[PDB]
Amino acid sequence: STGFPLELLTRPATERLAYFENYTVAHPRLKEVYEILMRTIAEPAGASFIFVYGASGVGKTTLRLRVEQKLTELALPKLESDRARVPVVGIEAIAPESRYFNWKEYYTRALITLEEPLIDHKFDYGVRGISRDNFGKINVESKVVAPALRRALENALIHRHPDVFFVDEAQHFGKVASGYKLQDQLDCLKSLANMTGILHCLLGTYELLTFRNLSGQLSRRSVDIHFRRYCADSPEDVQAFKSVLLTFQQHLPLAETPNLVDHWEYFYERTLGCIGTLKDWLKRVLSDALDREATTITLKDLQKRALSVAQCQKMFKEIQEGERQLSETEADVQNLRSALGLG
Amino acid sequence: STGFPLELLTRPATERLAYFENYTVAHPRLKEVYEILMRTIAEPAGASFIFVYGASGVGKTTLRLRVEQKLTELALPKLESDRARVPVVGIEAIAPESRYFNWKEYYTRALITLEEPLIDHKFDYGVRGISRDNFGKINVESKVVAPALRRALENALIHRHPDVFFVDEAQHFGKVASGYKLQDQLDCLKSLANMTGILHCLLGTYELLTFRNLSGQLSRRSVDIHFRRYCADSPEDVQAFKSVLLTFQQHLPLAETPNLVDHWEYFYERTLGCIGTLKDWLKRVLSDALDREATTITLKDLQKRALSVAQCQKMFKEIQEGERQLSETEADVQNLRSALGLG
Ligand SMILES: Nc1ncnc2c1ncn2[C@@H]1O[C@H](COP(=O)(O)OP(=O)(O)OP(=O)(O)O)[C@@H](O)[C@H]1O
Ligand SMILES: Nc1ncnc2c1ncn2[C@@H]1O[C@H](COP(=O)(O)OP(=O)(O)OP(=O)(O)O)[C@@H](O)[C@H]1O
Ligand SMILES: [Mg+2]
Ligand SMILES: [Mg+2]
Repeated sequence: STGFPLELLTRPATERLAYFENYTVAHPRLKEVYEILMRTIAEPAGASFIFVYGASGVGKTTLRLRVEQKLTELALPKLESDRARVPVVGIEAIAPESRYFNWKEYYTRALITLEEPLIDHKFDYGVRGISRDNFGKINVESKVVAPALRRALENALIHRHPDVFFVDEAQHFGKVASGYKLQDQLDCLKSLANMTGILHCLLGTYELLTFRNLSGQLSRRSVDIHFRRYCADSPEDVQAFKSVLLTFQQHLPLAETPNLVDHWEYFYERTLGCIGTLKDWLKRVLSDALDREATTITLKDLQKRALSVAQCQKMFKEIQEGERQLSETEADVQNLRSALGLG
Repeated sequence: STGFPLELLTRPATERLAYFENYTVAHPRLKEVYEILMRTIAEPAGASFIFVYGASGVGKTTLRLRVEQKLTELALPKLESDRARVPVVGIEAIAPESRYFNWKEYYTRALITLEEPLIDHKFDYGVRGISRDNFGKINVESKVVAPALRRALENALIHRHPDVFFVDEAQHFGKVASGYKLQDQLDCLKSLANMTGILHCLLGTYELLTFRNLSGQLSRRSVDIHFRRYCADSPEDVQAFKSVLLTFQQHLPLAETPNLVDHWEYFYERTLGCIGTLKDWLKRVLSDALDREATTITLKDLQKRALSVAQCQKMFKEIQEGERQLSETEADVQNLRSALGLG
């Protein structure tokens, strides 16, 4: 069967909700961005940054988790032979309590997450304020100044040498006091990625576009991957949206499978084409239905957990400007050729 | 009987006052918002923020207490089998002495409130400045830096795994000096919630409409719940108000029950729908009557301890403003249709 297994009906509601949460759908934009990101990670070729953009609601975190699991399963063989290796280190940024991004906390979080191997691996890292303990945890005292933590992290990254270093919600790097300090933050990240030779991938929303192009050097060592949303004007995106709606409808653990493609305009209105938002909506509706133990779904249940107009309006305002900034037309090529003299 | 038991008459005035105080009537808005919040926190589905909007008069605090007691009741059978878990934890935001909201005090109070289980559960928290003591209390040294407290609170939240984190009086987070500080405060809350995977429900007054819509990320990961007051235009609202008032009249531990529905216009004038205002007004009047051992109260008794006009109009100015912004009309729905192209 192409839908949910029928035997889930006898089993209670909790496992049905668990199955729907653990269920993941494949849609053309996700697979295209996934293959592009995997190709870029497989070899950076002098690149130190990947700026993956996309709306609030797209699949960026799920894409990151899928990439990490794929790379781990790819590397496990070589891990069976060569020890002291971590394939992927994936980290999320932290919004600071103060107005300036805390580099010390970023460095100590990197040390914490990066170094969780079997205790057999010992490296007595530089600076005397960082050491192991009786439980395998990494001990970082406040006495350790930030540059010392940077040096220790550089040593650890150089030895372990992960294939890619994920920085989720990278837009938190913009919390700075000086306007010009944005380029300084990006330069600090670039310098960290230079002497370590570790590919840094920056996962962020459209707020990350403030870092998109600063200085020629950062432009050279970065690639722009756009996790575009399924638009409404292009018919093919509409067909993809209807296909993913049907795929979701097939895997709804209900006694009766609801008809869902019919009300696709409402779904596009309240999700803007982002698959994550639609999955959230359907998860909420399914949870409500399973709580009521009703056979099937209705538009009513849909409206109860629907995103309100005001919050959905703000998202599209953010998305409209972000896509406008990231829009590359054939005309833009013409001025580039005209300026260079290739016209 | 549907009212107070008659045995309370023999008991002194203190016992009758206690019985009326611990009594909590139920009204359609209360039960509706309670069910909506229960279904929202039964599963968050990728949502990190709940914005319970309501005037200082409804019943936000008692709704929070009801939710905590309900979930505490629900989690007892699993607690008897599994230790090291807290069903629900919640605190109240602190208005800071200085200009800026103090994150250190917020973090330390959250850690204090969350970590009050039986003394068997030892998790040897991170940061050397956090530990237990001879009396079982959690001691927080002033030398502990704020990010260290944040990491310790994160580890405690992950290990204990609460169902929902309540932040009452959440409008206190707006004590900022920069326009963008207003936003990265909520960004810090969102980072704390994401990194722990814990839903954060924010109960606050209409001042929280400031935190309503900031950027697509916080617009998506938040669901707005409006604790609307019983207005005067809706006949159903008037009927519900009169039913609640009649239940209050029947539940007064008085020797002779007075007729309360007569001065419904006066009661709505001095309460404008807030059930809590009516409740504590009636508590005031009943206590004043019981002080003089009178068999009944009078209009002048209500007038003796009512709410003055100067304040009463002040909530109206705030309330009509918040209800104005929180008004979602069909015109806004069609505006999304035109902008997105689904018209
Ligand atoms: N293709 C997909 N199939 C199934 N579920 C998906 C898919 N894409 C996203 N989700 C759902 O989205 C949620 C994860 O968040 P998601 O990756 O969509 O966030 P994002 O909007 O890309 O990132 P951010 O948090 O930075 O805004 C989960 O509930 C997950 O089930
Ligand atoms: N439905 C209710 N039945 C009985 N008493 C109620 C009810 N709702 C509120 N109260 C009373 O209101 C008081 C608690 O304050 P309440 O939660 O109503 O205030 P609020 O203005 O909504 O919020 P806040 O605490 O932020 O000021 C208590 O005296 C409680 O008895
Ligand atoms: Mg995400
Ligand atoms: Mg209250």
